[PDB]
Amino acid sequence: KVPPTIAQFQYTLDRNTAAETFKLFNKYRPETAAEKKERLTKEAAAVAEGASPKPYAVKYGLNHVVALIENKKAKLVLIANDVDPIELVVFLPALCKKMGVPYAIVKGKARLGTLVNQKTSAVAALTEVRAEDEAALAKLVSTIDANFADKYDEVKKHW
Amino acid sequence: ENYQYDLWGNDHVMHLRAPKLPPPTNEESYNPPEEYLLSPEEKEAWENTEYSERERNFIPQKYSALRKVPGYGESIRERFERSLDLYLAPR
Amino acid sequence: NKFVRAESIVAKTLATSREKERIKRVSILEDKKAKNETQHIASGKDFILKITEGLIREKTTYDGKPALLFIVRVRGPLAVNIPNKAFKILSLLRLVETNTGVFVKLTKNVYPLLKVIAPYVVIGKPSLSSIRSLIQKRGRIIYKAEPHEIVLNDNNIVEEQLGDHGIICVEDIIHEIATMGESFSVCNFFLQPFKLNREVSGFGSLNRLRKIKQREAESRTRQFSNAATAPVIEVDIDSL
Amino acid sequence: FITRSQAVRKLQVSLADFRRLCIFKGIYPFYYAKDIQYLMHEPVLAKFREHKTFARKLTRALGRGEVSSAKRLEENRDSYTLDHIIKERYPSFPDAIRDIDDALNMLFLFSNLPSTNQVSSKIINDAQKICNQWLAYVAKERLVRKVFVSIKGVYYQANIKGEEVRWLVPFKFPENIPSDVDFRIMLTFLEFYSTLLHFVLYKLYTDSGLIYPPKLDLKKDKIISGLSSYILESRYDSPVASLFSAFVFYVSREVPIDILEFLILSCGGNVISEAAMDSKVTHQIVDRPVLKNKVAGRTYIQPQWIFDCINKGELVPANKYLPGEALPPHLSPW
RNA sequence: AUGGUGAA
RNA sequence: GUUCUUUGUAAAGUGCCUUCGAAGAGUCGAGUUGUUUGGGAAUGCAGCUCUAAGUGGGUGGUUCCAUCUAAAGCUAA
RNA sequence: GUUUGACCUCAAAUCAGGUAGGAGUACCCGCUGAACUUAUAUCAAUAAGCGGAGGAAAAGAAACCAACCGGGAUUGC
Repeated sequence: KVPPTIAQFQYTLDRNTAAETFKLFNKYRPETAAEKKERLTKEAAAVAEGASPKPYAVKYGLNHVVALIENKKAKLVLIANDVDPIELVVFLPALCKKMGVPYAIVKGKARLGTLVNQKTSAVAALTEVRAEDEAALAKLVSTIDANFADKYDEVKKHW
Repeated sequence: ENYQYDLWGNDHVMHLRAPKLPPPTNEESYNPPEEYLLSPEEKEAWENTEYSERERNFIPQKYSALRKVPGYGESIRERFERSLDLYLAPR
Repeated sequence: NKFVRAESIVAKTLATSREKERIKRVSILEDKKAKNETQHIASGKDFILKITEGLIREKTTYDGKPALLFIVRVRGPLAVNIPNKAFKILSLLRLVETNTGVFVKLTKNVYPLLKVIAPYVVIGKPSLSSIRSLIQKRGRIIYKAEPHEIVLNDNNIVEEQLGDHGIICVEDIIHEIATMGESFSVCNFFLQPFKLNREVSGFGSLNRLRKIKQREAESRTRQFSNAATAPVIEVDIDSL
Repeated sequence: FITRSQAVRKLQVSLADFRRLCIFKGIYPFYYAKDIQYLMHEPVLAKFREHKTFARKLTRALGRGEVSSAKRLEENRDSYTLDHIIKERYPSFPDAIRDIDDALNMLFLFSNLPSTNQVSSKIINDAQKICNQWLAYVAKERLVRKVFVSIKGVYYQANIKGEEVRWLVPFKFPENIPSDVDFRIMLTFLEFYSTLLHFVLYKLYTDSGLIYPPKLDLKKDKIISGLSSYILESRYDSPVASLFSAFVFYVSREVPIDILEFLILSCGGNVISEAAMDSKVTHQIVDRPVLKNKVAGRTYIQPQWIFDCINKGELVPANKYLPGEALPPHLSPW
């Protein structure tokens, strides 16, 4: 068997909840290299011949996400269940629970990487969202909480 | 700007042969003399015989008027066979 | 069969309810307009919208003069089940199958039906060259029981079928359809309307991207106004 | 010799790609080792490898869920060119003119082919444009010499530089495409012949002092689109080309205006069509069994008259070409 | 002693 | 020296006021078995049971004080 | 979807761009290492053998030396 901290993963969200979460995340795909490059070239061309709001994107860096957590700025955190150095992610669920930041465990790091234009993303978290999706973000947070903390309240028990 | 330059302004090798072109028509006129109109008994034999080993790929017919000439859906098969023979000819 | 989820059922129900409300409102408005009780309605005069390539919108009224129109199925909306009111109209024109198209005569009595079936199909006035090409490229003649739908092949078959009205060749049918001939209604019904090939007609790496691009362009080119007095949208059928 | 599987393994290329390369290079079989080894140096193999790499990358991008990346990759991609492969197979223009027979046959067959899933409408449109260009050039030069209406179609012979190349054109009736024919093989020949005909048409237009590619008459393209609609801008040898000089003909509905208009234009006549509507004609081409108009100002004739005149260059009297009477037997001109 | 050579 | 370029709300330094303010673990150490020195506190090095804290830990002399911050690396004379 | 594609892993290429072998060896840096020779001590952390680079090599900017009015990388006399 495995200690209680191990096997906490693999108790991922159901099909519908995971699909809804990925659908919501797909609306905030960070601009790829080509998109950013073309935008910068267009801006340069406009400047050559002669005020945008804060951009919205999903924060995914492991160090960046961990920094976002413990400051209560992050609202939703997605955790990969197939991280080869498990020690890099063993502490994330407990840290999120202590900080109160909602969190979920999703199947596959490649799935997280796909929504962030990366081969493999260890974690994916959201800090700020548009007012249109604020209600959707709250609904997803509530659904994730109900389906993870209550449904899998024993995830931290029974080795 | 493609196709805007003259390319000119080959089978003489002993181990290379040119692709032979098909022969002329074989009296497949839409309005041929009545002699070319094959009899029903011989037309039945032509129809029954196997394909690709036939003297002709058509049955000449005596059509009353030009406007009465029908279509020809077998041209696609003939062109496909010609294309196959073009690259499947052990010269 | 495969399990049916609740999201699809709910979406279909909502879309069908919206379509039914739109159809009911349009039919009620058209019936009142026909009754000449135009005292209190959004608009009385008919409108036809022409959209062409960049895109330019032209709004023109509809006159009583007969006109030639070509209609092609679009298979939309995605989550809208065809209602009975639209089902009857589609069955009358036997355009249920996707990509199917037929020629109809534009009349005042046909404008309400065209408005009703506007989202489901794309309409327009083709040129003589387009009509001739479409007729000479595809066609069907029902031949003897008569379970055969062999493609049109011989002019003599045309003589055998109709014969009486001088329709002895495909060009006669082309003239009768393009021109406002007496036999326009008779020939069109017997013509077994064409089954146009789908646009992409492929699946794969490049095919998927091409289909996605075509779908994206379709939304911009075609729109569902859903208004009670929504003008009939016309596109350049000659391109197709 | 080396077996086909052995040659494919040596080329480490897909079977379809290997067949495409063989068709392009004209290799024939069980193939000679030297020929296959030489074929490995063709850039077309590198282009096919690049296409495979692009296909796998595009599939990866689409599966990942990034449409923008796939669109950018597709936009940046470029298709291979057959311009240089033509020269090696046809070192001299006369060889290309001689071989143009099969190219013209295939292009004309595909032009009338209806759009289907196997072949996109773009290829058919390009083939139709090429056929229109060729027909316009032939009509301007009046190189048509032999016409033979047959069950297969009308066998044309254009004396391009005196090479009297014979080509066939099927009728305009709808064709029921059989499932036996594999369009994948035919598509390679279609592309090769399209490129060859493009180059040959450009060369011919340059030789004749004509701008290529000419535009198309838009107003005619909405009525009688075809050979007549393709206007050409620049910037005798035989009686056949001089027949019906300054002559105006009235083509009826039944007659194949498409076939007749080309012949009349090549000879030097003029065509007035009733269908274009949807006066000063010396002859009217009609095919009705009985006609009621019967105007003394028009000499009703049948297409067999024009066919025989072109075949023999005789301008034969109309004594046996009136409407409502049997035409003389039509014989092979060769 | 260390490092190598040969051998009825 | 001669010059051609500079580039952009770009970079750096000092004093003052405010808010923060992170340091290397099978590692030290103890135990045990061998090696090293002429080295009395075998320090140092070698196998292995065990194995810690951060106002902490190491090195020393006096009932407190003195110095440093190991378990990462580069550098010509 | 009885199906496609991704992440991870494992292999092949006479594929493209790269490097180590060995020699030399007075000096250096580590392993290993005896006897003659003298009353554990001593020849001796030497001789020989093994591995690694240079024109020098190692070390080098303190968990240092000190108990003084404190000094302040290593290196050699």
